[PDB]
This record gives sequence, structure tokens and C-alpha cells, in this order.
Amino acid sequence: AVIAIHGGAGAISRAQMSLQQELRYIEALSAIVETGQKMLEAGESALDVVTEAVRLLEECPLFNAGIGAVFTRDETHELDACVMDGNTLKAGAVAGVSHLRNPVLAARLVMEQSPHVMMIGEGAENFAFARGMERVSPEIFSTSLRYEQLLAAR
Amino acid sequence: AVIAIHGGAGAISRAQMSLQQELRYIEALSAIVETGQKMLEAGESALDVVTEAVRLLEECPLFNAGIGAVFTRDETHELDACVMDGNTLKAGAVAGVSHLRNPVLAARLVMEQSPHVMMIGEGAENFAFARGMERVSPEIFSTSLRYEQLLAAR
Amino acid sequence: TVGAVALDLDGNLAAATSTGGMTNKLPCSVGLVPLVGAGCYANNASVAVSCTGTGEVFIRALAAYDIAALMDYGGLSLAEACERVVMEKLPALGGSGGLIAIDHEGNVALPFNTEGMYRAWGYAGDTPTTGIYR
Amino acid sequence: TVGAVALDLDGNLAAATSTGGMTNKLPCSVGLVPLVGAGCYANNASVAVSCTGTGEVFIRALAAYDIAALMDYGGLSLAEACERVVMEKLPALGGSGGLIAIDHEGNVALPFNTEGMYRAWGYAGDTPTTGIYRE
Ligand code: NA
Ligand code: NA
Repeated sequence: AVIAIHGGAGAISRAQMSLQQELRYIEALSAIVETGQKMLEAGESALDVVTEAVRLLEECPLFNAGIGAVFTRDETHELDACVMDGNTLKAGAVAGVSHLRNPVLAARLVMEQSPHVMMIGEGAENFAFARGMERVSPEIFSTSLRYEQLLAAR
Repeated sequence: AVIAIHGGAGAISRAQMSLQQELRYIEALSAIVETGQKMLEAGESALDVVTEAVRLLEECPLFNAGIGAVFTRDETHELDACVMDGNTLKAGAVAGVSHLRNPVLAARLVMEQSPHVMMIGEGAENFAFARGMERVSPEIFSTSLRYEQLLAAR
Repeated sequence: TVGAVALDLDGNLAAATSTGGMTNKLPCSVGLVPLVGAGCYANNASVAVSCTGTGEVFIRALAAYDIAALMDYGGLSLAEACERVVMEKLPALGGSGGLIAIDHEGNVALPFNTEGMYRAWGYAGDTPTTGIYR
Repeated sequence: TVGAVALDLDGNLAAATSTGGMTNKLPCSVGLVPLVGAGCYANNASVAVSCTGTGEVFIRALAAYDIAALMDYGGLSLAEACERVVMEKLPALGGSGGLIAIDHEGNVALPFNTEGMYRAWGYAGDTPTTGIYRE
């Protein structure tokens, strides 16, 4: 039984980082993979395990998913997620949603409670609200780190 | 050098159909594949050929795309198109557009004049309007045939 | 759902697909059409494909790409890759429909597991063959 | 972009992916994440994959599915299918990033052609390995 996670692949320069900066990323990653390993060892499914790891990678502001989302050109957040079940070969996806704290949980909902693979924008949101998922403000994902990176790239 | 087209697969039942109905579909298909064959013979690219065939399948009220689109649960139209270039392996897609007469021409536009594969809804439309594509009302796609099929489904 | 695939004189393959979706569908739901590899695929090195049928199945199975993958990776012929996908793999996922495909060597295939597929094809300078049933 | 792939005690594979997308992106533009076979793929018969990188390229290449197709059809090993896709096919399309993948036989791969990929993996009961930089 085994779990792998990532927090993005890109231009990570060692020159620009210190050890304690690096260690904050290492500890976040170690914590999350550990919870997944313990669930797997307890006998929890692949699906519940990947869902919980991606949820915690969402909740973690260090990572460009859920809380800590990057900003669009319009200084908005658009979040996408996807889950696929190796057993049933069912998948669910949400693209371009802004009022769902944990898009991977909406993607699970599309997978289990819809005859569709993918929902977008308001329709994805409305589908999740009608199945008891909480409406949040896009403001919750916003971090000064990601905000200052937008101003840079802008 | 060769062209194939489809105008949709499913439970097309001969029992419910007349020969004159069958000939209306046959003539539309023969016309459109012929246009494609003539373009191919004149030296036109695969891409211009698939674009033009799908545009004609759009224009043709017999087929579920562009004019003659099915209706959503809310009695709207939401149109998707894709195009892929075998040479460059570039693709473009629009999903859930209602104000573009020819979604396959918007999808070509996303392929050619954007670094992205896929745009959705207002963003896809806005991207096309800024490049000179005409804004239409979703009402232009509406047919009594598809409207009566929606009532049946209800 | 409507589609076209072509091979041109300069040997380029291209695919296009368009739809209004399905009567009475949930608004802001997305089927096979706008998803590269599901609704639509083209590679000068293998095949151009355009699909029509249950979107959730064509998306899960990656039907357009899967033709190309079976030919390139599995050494299947166009007609063999079309049989595997349309007559076997998709029914087994409870999926109904068909696709049109052209490979780099100008072979054409119009498989469908449904009652009908509105379809037409011909070589340049030849007369087309059309079809509804079979 | 964040991802998870897992293989459980009953031999099920799953993948999940989630993102805020690209800083300064056009609104309503769609990357690899929500597109089955590009950002994300799982099949008990082959592999679970979760991808991160240039979305336009991961989509055109069908990176997640292409791992599964190379192993299934091309008889490649997980490590071989990961090299073909991440170190060869995607750079040649001008695409930078990586993926995480687990096959039915509990082999793990974390390939990336970038400077870094924030990553971690461990077996059930065991101590994890984390990593940021290459190798
Ligand atoms: Na996060
Ligand atoms: Na039409």
C-alpha cells in the first residue's frame, strides 16, 4: 500500500531559498503523506486516501490549490480539481469554481452523484450547494505571497 | 486524400422515420462531404476542410450543433466544439458557449491565437469578440423539433 | 454531436467536433466534445478521430486518443483499433455511440455500436458513400 | 497544482488533482487539472497518475493517460513510461513539469524535467521520503 503527493513542479531555485523556508515545505509534505500512509495502513481505500491528501494540500496555504490559490489577471481565483477511481474507472472534475473551499470534494461529488464527468463555474457550484457543500467567498483563498507574485508577473 | 463526417450516433429508428426524412439527412451529408472532397482536390489543408465541414454541420438544422442545437433543462443552448491539427498537434476547444453562431470557428481561434487549448463560457466568447467574431442571441439555434423533444424528455 | 476528419494532399490529418450537448442536460455540464483525446484527436504520425456517444464513457475511456494509442503502441490496424474501442471496450463501460477515423495511410473507418450513425466519406475526385443504419 | 496517487491494501489505484491555475492567467482558460487523461488518470489494471506542468502541452500529449497506454499497450515499465513522457515527449512539445504515478504492482515514480517538484511518498507503516530539488 503506497501514496505519492506533489505540491507543484516548477522553477524552485535553491539560491533564492533558505533551509528553514525549505523545511516549512518539507514538514507540510511529510505531515500530509504521513496521514495518507496511516489511512492506507488502517485499510482505507485509494480514493478516500487521495481525496484526504489533496484536501490537506488544498487547506495548506503553501500550495497552489484551495487556500493559497494563485490569482487570475482579473485578481480573481479560479480553482479546478479531478478525482479518478481505478476500481470503477469513474472520474469527476470541477473547472473554474470560486465559491467552493475544497474543489477536490466537489469533483468527488460530480463523480458519485452525477452522470457527468465535468461541471464548470456556477453550474458546478450550484450542483455542490444542492448536495450540502458550503458556499465560501473567493477571499478565503487569498494570500499576500500569491498577491505579490501577481503584481510581479503583472 | 479523403474526408469522413458524422452528424451523430444513437437510436435512429427506421420505424419512426419515412424515406423522405432519410433522404433529407442523406442529401445534407452528401452535400457537405462533397464540399470537403472538392476542397481536398483543390489543395485545401485537412484543417480548413474539417473546419468547413463542421461549420456546415453547424449551419444545417438537421444536426445537433450550431443551428438545431438541443436545449438544456433551463431551455437554453450550450455548445461545445474542438479542433486538432495533426501537423503541429495544436488543439483548440470551446465549452458552454451560447453567443457564437459557429463554435468550431471559435475553437480554431483558441487553437491559433491563444497559448491555451480550452476556454469556457463568457471567457471563450469574450476571447472571440475581441478578435472580431459576431455576437448572436442563443435564440438563433432554436428549432421546434428540438423544443418538442425537450417537452417529451420532461 | 457532428464531426469531420480529413487527410490532405500534403499528408496532414485533422479532426473537428461540435455539439449542442444532450436534450434536458444539466447546464454547465461538459461531455466528450471539447476534451482533446475524448471527443477529438489528430496526429500526422497515427490517426485523426472524431467521436459521438455517451460523453462520460468516451471521456473515461479517452476514446479518440485510445484509437491512436492502440495503433501506435499496440501495433493495431485502424480497423482493429476501431473494433477494440467501439464494439468491445465502450459497450463494457455501458457506453453507446461511434466515431470516424482516418490514419496517415488514408484508411477510413466509421464504427458505431448504436442503431444508426449519420455519416459520409469519400476520396478526393471520387463520389461519396453516405449511410444512416447498419 | 497539487496531486495524490495511492494504492490500497485491496489493490485499488486512485488519483486526484487540484489547482489555482497559472498566476495572471486569462479568466475561464482551462489547464490540465480538470481534464481526464491530461491532469489525472487511474485504472486498477495499469497505473494512477497525477500531473503538474504546462497545461496546454499535458492536454495535447494526454500525459496521465499516455503513461497508462505506454505500460498497457507498449509493455513499458512504470519508470520507462515516465522517462518517455516527462524527459522526452513533453520537452519536445515545449512542455515543462512532472507527474507522480503508482502502478498496480506498487512501483512509484516522481519524474519532473523542472528545477524542482515539491513531492513526497511512502509505503503504509513506513517512513516517507520528501524532496524539492532534482534526484
Ligand atoms: Na493550498
Ligand atoms: Na446543425
